[PDB]
Order: sequence, then structure tokens, then C-alpha cells
Amino acid sequence: CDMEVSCPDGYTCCRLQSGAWGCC
Repeated sequence: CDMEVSCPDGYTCCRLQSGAWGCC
């Protein structure tokens, strides 16, 4: 989802409660 943080496992892009742009 992100340039630095890649989601090769095959996770979907979503918003984290903490307030960050990650994939769950």
C-alpha cells in the first residue's frame, strides 16, 4: 500500500485506528 511498507502477502488497503495508512 505504501512505498516503504509493501503488502506482498496480499493485504487490502485500510485505515488504522491509531491513524495510519496501512493494509489489513
